[PDB]
Amino acid sequence: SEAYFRVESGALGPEENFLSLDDILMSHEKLPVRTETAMPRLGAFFNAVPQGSKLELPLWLAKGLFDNKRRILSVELPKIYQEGWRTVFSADPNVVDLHKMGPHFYGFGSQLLHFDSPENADISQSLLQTFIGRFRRIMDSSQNAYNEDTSALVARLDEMERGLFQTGQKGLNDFQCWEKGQASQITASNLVQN
Amino acid sequence: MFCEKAMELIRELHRAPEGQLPAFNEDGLRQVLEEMKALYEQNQSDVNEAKSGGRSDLIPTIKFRHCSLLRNRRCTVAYLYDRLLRIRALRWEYGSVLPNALRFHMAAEEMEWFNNYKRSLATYMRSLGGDEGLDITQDMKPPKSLYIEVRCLKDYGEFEVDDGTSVLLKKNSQHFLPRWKCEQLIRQGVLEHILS
Amino acid sequence: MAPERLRSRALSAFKLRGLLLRGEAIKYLTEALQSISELELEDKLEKIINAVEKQPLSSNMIERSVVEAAVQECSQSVDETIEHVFNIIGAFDIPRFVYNSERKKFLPLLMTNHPAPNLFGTPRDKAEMFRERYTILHQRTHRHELFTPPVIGSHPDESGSKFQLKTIETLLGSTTKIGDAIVLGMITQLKEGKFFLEDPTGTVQLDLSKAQFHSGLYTEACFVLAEGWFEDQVFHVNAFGFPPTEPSSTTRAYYGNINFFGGPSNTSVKTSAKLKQLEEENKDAMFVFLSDVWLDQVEVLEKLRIMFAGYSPAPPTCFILCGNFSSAPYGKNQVQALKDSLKTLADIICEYPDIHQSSRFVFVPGPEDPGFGSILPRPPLAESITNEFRQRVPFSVFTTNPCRIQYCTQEITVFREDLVNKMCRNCVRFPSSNLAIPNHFVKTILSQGHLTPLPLYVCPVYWAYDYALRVYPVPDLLVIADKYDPFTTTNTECLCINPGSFPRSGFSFKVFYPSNKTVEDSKLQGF
Amino acid sequence: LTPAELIERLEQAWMNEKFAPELLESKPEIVECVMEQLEHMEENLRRAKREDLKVSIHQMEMERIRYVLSSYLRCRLMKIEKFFPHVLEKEKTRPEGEPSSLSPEELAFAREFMANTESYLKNVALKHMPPNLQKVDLFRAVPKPDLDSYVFLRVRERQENILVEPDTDEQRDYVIDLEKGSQHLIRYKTIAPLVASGAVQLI
Amino acid sequence: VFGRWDETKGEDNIDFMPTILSRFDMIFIVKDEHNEERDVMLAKHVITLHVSALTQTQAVEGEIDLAKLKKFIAYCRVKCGPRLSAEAAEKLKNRYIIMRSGARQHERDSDRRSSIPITVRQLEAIVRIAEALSKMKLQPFATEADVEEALRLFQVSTLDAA
Amino acid sequence: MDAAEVEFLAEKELVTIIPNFSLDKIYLIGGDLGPFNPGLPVEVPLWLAINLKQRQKCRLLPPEWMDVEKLEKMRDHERKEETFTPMPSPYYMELTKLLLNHASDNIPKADEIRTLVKDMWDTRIAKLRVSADSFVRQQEAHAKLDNLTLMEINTSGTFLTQALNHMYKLRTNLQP
Repeated sequence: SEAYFRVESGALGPEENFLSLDDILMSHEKLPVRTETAMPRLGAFFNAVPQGSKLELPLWLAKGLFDNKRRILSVELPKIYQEGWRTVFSADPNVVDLHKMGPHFYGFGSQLLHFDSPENADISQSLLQTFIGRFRRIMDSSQNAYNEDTSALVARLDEMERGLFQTGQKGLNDFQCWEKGQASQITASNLVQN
Repeated sequence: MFCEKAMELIRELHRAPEGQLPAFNEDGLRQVLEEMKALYEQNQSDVNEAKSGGRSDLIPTIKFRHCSLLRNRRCTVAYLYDRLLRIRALRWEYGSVLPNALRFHMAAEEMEWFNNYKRSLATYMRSLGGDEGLDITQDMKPPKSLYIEVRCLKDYGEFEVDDGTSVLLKKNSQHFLPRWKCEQLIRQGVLEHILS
Repeated sequence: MAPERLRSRALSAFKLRGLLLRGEAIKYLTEALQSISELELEDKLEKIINAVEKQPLSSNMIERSVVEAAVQECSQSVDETIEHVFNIIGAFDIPRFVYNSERKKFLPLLMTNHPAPNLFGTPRDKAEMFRERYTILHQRTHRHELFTPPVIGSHPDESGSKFQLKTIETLLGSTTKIGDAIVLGMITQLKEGKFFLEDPTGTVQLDLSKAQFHSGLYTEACFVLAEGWFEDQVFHVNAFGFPPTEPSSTTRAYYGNINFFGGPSNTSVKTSAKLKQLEEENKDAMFVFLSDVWLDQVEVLEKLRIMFAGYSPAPPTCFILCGNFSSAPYGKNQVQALKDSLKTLADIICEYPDIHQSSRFVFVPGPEDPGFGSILPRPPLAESITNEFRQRVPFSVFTTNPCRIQYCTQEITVFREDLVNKMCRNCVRFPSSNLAIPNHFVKTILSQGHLTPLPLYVCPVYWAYDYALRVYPVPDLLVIADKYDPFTTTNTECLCINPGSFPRSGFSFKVFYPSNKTVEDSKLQGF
Repeated sequence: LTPAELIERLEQAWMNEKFAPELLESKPEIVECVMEQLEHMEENLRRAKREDLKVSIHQMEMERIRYVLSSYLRCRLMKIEKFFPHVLEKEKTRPEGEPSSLSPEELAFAREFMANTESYLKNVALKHMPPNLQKVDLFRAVPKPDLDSYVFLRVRERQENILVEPDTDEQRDYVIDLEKGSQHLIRYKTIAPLVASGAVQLI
Repeated sequence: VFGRWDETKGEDNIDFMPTILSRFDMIFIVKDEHNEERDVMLAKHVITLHVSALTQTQAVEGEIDLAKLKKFIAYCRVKCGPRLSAEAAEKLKNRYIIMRSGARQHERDSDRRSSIPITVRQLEAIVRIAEALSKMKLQPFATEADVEEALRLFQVSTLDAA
Repeated sequence: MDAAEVEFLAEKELVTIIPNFSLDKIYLIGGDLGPFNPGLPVEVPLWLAINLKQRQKCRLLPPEWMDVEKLEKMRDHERKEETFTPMPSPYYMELTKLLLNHASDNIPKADEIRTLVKDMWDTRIAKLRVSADSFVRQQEAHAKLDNLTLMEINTSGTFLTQALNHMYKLRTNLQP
């Protein structure tokens, strides 16, 4: 009942959760942009940063600086969300490696939609269809890998999918422990290790 | 680049998803606060220059540093809050008096928060019944048998079971006792329930 | 009411608060609270349980003694106890803390895996002495104006220059013949005229012929911030000085309320409400400091007679006997000479009630005293030479040199293992002369932050207990009672005094008022 | 309200609170009456002899009732601790007539929890931060309960014209009827008044 | 080259080329030291070792069985790849430069090339040893402690060179 | 909700025992029971029945639905139909485990009963898997699961509900 649970990710929603460690780590990942105005003193980090300069900076910073008329900067999509990689996902979602390409693939992609890109519709449909394609294999592997090494199953899953995988594993193990009668015993908590 | 030091705190907490509480990162918190101080001082100088001097091109840099300050605040608050979540879980997982090796991981203010939380929870539990409250920390699992057989793991002292009666919790001795009496000691690892 | 009902509610209160009572403990509680009415019982129990939680409990199971102590905390000595306002702490009693570099904080000896100090030190301890001295000075220096640029600082901010410290391992190679570099390290000679600089990373020879010294007593084994350049396997100094000092307020601002000084309190004495309100009423305390107290010759007993005559008005809170009690340390004669003269001193001070019942007579032996020699921290002399004094003057102590006095709201260090002339006679280039000598000496001792800033063969120390000779965080009063002339001075809001060689110095004892934060520059030739 | 029916309503509240994403409206009558039954039965059983079989049977039944009550209250306390700014704002803004989501005891606990948390955050970091950054509103820091969660339910009273809303497009919305005894998997926000009124039982 | 090390011979004890010798991270030159208490303890150890062959192969405290250590090595190898921390790298850099200067001056004082060269591969060897020490602990980063232990092990090989 | 809690609710179901002890009617809070007469059947909740069996104080009878022919008919009907068929108890799996683990001596043909209940469980879990896959593939917003039992739902429902929450947010992320 009263176990520890972190703040849940809100990255698929309209805005991410303020206190979510997953959302913070997701928003740290870098996004390509172009500066639409010059920025004095900023050449110390990248003298001024000149106008029209290409940069890759964190998503949190890009969301802070961005506006719908692109005064400070304008945003480019990462290549995995552009039309080339969308087609690879459309081919077969089950063979791609969203741990390499993420590890927060869906959360980062959902947060890109707030930059008013012309291909927001294509991005949204791509994310939804990637999830639909990968659902059955996530379900089967999570609910039927029992008491074995799950690293091969978990390797190519993004963090959202890995969360779902652990949920399925929890259900499987709970029912199996009940069936074997191990759910009856009263046990010392996980803090008993020290 | 700014806000990189803020990520170390977040990564430290994220890479322990099991819920264990690491040592409080006093110096990391200090460093991010000093980074915020430097950001704020630079922004004060730049905004004074932009307003009094009428220099307009500094405005993007003002917004840059303000956004960085907001990020550092978010990371600090999230770190402290998740540590509070773990500390809050400890009361239910283990008990009231945390082990000393774990208390050294906690900050003094974290211990103050935990003491306030313990006092408030005790008040709430005390206010439930007609008198003597209801200890909702007990009965964490559905009841099966009224009595259970338990085995002493530690050399505890004596443990009262009725008004005038007690059991000596010497290691490897086995006692057949009420579940509601033994639950907390089993939870804390003093006793082992030995039927399955 | 029924005693079973009282037991039930006491157990319920502790159990809701998450605590288990031993059988004897609940028996004590359920007979101690029989006077309590139903209108107040829960308030009483909550008061008791909070008092219990104040202690450092190791288990959820509560013993009889803890409940007893909680009820005492609820009923007696709740406001104060009389003995907190003054206490005397030997050098071997001081607790040990280790500076963790990767946490950047001091941890207790109980928390680290470090071994416990012993007199017969290991080879590791001898290294750890000087490594730890370096460590304290290093961490202190990096938090002064020599701190980070910062890495956020930009150029328009941080338009002015700032020092950046280097270790000896960094200056070899492509760093050769750079224009300006500053290194923290110990100054020492391999041979006469062959000066070198040493830190935990390495050692390098010094060309200090052109060095601009920053006006201090730079001895062997002092730690310095040498500024220059490296070339031809030599570090060529431009400037040469001590690392900067730190006040104890800044030290506490960084490291919290930790009790570096000693005593039973978990925090420092000046950071707790009990002491903070006791100091309002402790207005009239006063201490006396006295060295070269050669009571083995009865001339000094005549001096003690006129001291008691002079300062019977306003009795002193304590006297400080700064060792070297032997004017005639020839051999076995001195032992019974000291025993007889201490008997005589006890007999004379028995003549009053007030000084006898108030003043603490505390003794701190030095080199010219029986027992252990000039090996620091100096242990107390033999108990057979103290018992007769103690049995008829209970307000007295025989303890180490150096020694630490905690007042209700001040902290004092007493030390007399003589080194002023030692500082003067082995300066690297030269000492700094005239009436400035004591000021340069206290600058040296404060910047070095250790009562012995000089080599071991010049001033031996037990290796594992070298931490006890530390002057960090800075005390409020620093009494260095050398055979040298008496003096008074101050630096970084620390008072520093030598009561001096009283027989030579025209009978110039000194007397200190801690509540007033002041001292009298007395001269008792006129008594 | 028969004692058997009281324990049945306790179980209904237990499961509904388990599966609902938000904190449901309080059942103070249920909690008070169940505690009264437990205290009364303790009084009955302390006045009976040892080795009696019916005493043990009653004690076992009491253990079961105590377990459900403790678990229900634990779940509610978890929800309160998770969403403490939002339940407090809801209680402060509550009009006259709808039931509270907090008992007085739960409300006192929630106020104490919020004060303690804000004090800790201020003391540790937010008094040290620059002056305009020192105030975080926890109403925005803490996430809200997610009402679009999918829940299983069993329906106890027949309902008609319940609107399913698959996605953004209103054209794809369509109505359904919930027959008594049927079981459904549906978004919570579409059924929340039914859960409040007891027309459906979350499972 | 002469069976025993024959300590007067020095560099003539080695017929290996500098090319092959530079490819070895560590070169433990092992000498059989004749010390009386060492020999007594060693003989008692060997005799007990031969005696204990019939003792049913009972478990032992404070060590890992070979079958378990094999699996543990495989697990750490497949799971953990560490890196050097920045300050650790600085320590390693400075110590490497010092060791290189020492090796150069030793060869100059001898007026002859040593059979064991001290090269950039030996720098990377120290790096690899530190990473292996961290991989034993499954730590993503190698600390100054790991670098110090790696340098301690490598300075046996540098003793073997100089 | 845990499987142990599902078992806790299954434990409230009524079963018939034959006491070997005499006891008058007992007035439990959840409804009165008894009187207990030696050698005669009396209906009691499953937790009490299991406790009395463990304490050797009664003989448990199988429920009316624990018969091999009836269970074979139900199993074949389940295997033939596409939807979940009505089950003989709302907690049949939990009932089977408890009764057969504690009272196989009393219940004849317990091996056949356990195997048939296992067959029904496997068929219905396969049907539930098909339902989940169809929901996600066809992008449903609602499903009808009339004859599923609580244990059967609880085995997969947490995973399924989390997946559907993510799917809903993914298909509504363009709403503003």
